[PDB]
Amino acid sequence: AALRPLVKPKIVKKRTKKFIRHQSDRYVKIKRNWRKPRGIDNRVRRRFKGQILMPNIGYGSNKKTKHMLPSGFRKFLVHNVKELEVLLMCNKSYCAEIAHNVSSKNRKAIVERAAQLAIRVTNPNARL
Amino acid sequence: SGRLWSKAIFAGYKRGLRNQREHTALLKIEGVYARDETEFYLGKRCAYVYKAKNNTVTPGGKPNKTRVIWGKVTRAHGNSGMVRAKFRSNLPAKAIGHRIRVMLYPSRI
Amino acid sequence: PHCSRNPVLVRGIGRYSRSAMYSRKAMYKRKYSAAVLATVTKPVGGDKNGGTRVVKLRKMPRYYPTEDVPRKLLSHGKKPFSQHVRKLRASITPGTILIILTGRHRGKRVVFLKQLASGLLLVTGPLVLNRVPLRRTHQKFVIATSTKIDISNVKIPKHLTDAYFKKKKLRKPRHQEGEIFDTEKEKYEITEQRKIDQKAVDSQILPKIKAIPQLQGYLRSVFALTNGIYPHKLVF
Amino acid sequence: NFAELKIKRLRKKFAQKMLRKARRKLIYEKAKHYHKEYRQMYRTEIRMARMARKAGNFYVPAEPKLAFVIRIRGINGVSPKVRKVLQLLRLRQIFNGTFVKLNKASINMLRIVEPYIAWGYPNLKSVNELIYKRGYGKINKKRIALTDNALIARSLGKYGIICMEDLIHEIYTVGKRFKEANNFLWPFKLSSPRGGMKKKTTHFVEGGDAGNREDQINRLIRRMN
Amino acid sequence: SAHLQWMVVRNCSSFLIKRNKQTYSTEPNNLKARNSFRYNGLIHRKTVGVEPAADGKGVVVVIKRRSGQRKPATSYVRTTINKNARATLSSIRHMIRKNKYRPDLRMAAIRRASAILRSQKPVMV
RNA sequence: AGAGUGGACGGGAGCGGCGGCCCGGAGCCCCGCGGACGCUACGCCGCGACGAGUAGGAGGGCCGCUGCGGUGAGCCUUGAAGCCUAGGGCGCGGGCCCGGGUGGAGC
RNA sequence: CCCGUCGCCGCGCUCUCCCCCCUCCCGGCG
Ligand SMILES: [Mg+2]
Ligand SMILES: [Mg+2]
Ligand SMILES: [Mg+2]
Ligand SMILES: [Mg+2]
Ligand SMILES: [Mg+2]
Ligand SMILES: [Mg+2]
Ligand SMILES: [Mg+2]
Ligand SMILES: [Mg+2]
Repeated sequence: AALRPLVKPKIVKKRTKKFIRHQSDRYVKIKRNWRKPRGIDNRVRRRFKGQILMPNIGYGSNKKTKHMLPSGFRKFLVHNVKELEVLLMCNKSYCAEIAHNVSSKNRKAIVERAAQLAIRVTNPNARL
Repeated sequence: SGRLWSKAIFAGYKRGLRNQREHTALLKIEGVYARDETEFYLGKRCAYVYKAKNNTVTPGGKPNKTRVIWGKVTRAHGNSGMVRAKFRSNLPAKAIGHRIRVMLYPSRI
Repeated sequence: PHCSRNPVLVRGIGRYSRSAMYSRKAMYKRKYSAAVLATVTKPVGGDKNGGTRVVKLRKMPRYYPTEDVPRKLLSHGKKPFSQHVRKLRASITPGTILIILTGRHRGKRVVFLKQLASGLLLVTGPLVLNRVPLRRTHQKFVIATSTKIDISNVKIPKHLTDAYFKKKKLRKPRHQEGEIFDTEKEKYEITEQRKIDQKAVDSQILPKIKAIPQLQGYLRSVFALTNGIYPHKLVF
Repeated sequence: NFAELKIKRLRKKFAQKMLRKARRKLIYEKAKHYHKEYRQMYRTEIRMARMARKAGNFYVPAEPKLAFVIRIRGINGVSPKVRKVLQLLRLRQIFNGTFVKLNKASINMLRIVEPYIAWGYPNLKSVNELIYKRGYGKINKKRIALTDNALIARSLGKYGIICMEDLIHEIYTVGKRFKEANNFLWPFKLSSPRGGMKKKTTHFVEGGDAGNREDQINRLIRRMN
Repeated sequence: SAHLQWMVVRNCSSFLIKRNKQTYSTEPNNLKARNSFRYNGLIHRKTVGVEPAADGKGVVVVIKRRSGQRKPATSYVRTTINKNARATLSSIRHMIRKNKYRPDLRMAAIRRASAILRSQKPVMV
């Protein structure tokens, strides 16, 4: 029913959880997004057992499946019909996503042009 | 009509003293208390069967509340029965001490 | 077109050496020194249209996809399943009594006929004993016991193959949308050829089963585990 | 041009095929010769000892020229002299064996790094298992699996070493090009000893592993490769 | 010069679109619409591009003339083709290959023409 | 059709192999008109070894903030910024995109 | 040219002629 990608390998993620910041559960003033703990006694920086893990490059994902959505495609942000015309070749490897600022009539036009141009659209129903 | 599976017990996870590895399970099968008796069970399928709230689809039947985590016995763990098994998802820790079925599937006898 | 002239003793290794095989093939005398269509022409269909039309076959694609896939590499193993070597465990010889473990006929005791050409075992319960017809069953999912029925000189019909046993489909002819339902074909019909094949093979197996004592009661019964016996100690 | 050109390239392909057949026959015969040499050496040693027993004397065989050494302790808390000797032996990791040629200089530096290595005298089966299973060569500073006599010949053919059998023969019968063959060989990365060690940190003659077990290194090599 | 002009517009151009990990170009004679030296529609002595026609039927193939290289009014010759699919693919293939007019964009022009044709043909329900 | 681990011709002077009444001596492709992807060279691909880290140093950042020159025939009262989110995702990460709500003029 | 069942390595058969042993649409079948 939908538009299939060219190939669809099994995407393997080394880690699905996020890397939360140390003591961000203990405070509200500490936001969840990651800061590297510098601090002379700090036990997650020292990598003690059973602690918060720190991100490193060994968690990096396979470059064949990097940035790939859970249905075989890679996203491209589109604002209008000309930017859809640039996506004609990719087709089986790149899908479009209409930006959040595009109004109702213009995204109607974009979804119609993508339908006749066989480009996959991630958010086709956004003002209806 | 009749049981057709051997009864084992989830004894715990594979572990040292202060580190546990939840991808391997330790199983105590009833009746076997040496390695050269564990040799029979060495590739058999095994199942943790349990019930929950919602209904799940049953192969060849109508939906009910039973759920199964499948696995298989991989090798022996130490001198007195006690095999170690590998399940598709790691077993929940509320299953420790409970019943696990060893299913006589793929057969070599 | 001769036979192999070099019998194997361990696979990959012939028994006779290179010079011995030269001598056995007698290559000392038979040394040898030296030595569509794509287009057709259909007729004219004139007049004033003269010249027979040269027409090619397998024309160019009228469409090319916007990106293609590169072809694989070559792997040299990897034969399809129809060409695999079918192996059988040594304890299952024709006439052995097996125990079906997994199907709707869980824990049942049947006899073993020929093994089919796809590795699957053709068994029958003598259907008037335990309601098991001629079926296929997997070698990994039977347990082989040690009781025998000598089934030499039992006529097996040649039309008893995997194509004979392969499932049948009817859904769906010519219809794309479904709101009405097809309430037929869920009743799997036992065909008359299946019934008469069952009648023939049971009529030539069952008097041999009535010969040995207690075997028909044994085959009527089912296999089970109780509070005592453990399968690693059971002798089958 | 499209006929003389194609018959020329066909002649070239034929000549290359014939050269390949010649080199294959050569390496076959060489291996047969080494099989003769090995069995001759084995029976010769047995005959010598048996002759001395018949005469009533003693036969002292030649103390061996080849040793297999294995670094068996880790890299934490090592003396600088021990460190330098181990990296001159090319033992930079744990369970990291190699072949050494035994003389006074080599024996004294083994005596320096005694409590860090287990070493001994390998037999022909151990040299076969080591070069065939865990055989890697050093080809312009890379570690390449020995899958090809072409690889061996392109690195060591200037010494007459053109096959894995030539390599094994040099290493076992320590030739004049043993240094080049042993340096071509990347240091063997063995697995952990299957079955254990019974004590890592003491000498073999007092119940441990370190030092010179003489021919029990073959037992260790079977368990370890 | 093509190499000099590419070293100029390689990262600074009004046709360049850098968004999430991808790079595209929007100049009007760019098969495959990518930022590349091969598929650049402005810097080469010879360029071939294909577009949909003015009316919604057919494909216009525009090739760059040799002579008027500094006069952009006359520098492009475009022809509309409103045949069927196999003949339009055969005609643009014959054009590129038999003219020997930059014969490495041949298959890219083929893919683009087939995509434009399939989009032009009416949609089924 | 690009083809060279030596190719040149050209008299020079003889063979092996195809054409006999013993005399020989070019095929410039085609029944077809055709033949995937690639090479932002600051790109792409291959192989081998390696990966602790305070103080500190250096590199990369299509991480983030505000304003300026350009550029997007960019976005926006058919709803911008901001804010909320048991919604869908990406990225090792810094962070980001989309959906829903709220909001009411810019981004 | 519908679509590289290919390299190296290990083999088997044919472009020679004889045999002999189970067979076979077998042709009539005892
Ligand atoms: Mg993530
Ligand atoms: Mg917080
Ligand atoms: Mg400290
Ligand atoms: Mg220590
Ligand atoms: Mg062990
Ligand atoms: Mg110590
Ligand atoms: Mg580091
Ligand atoms: Mg909003």
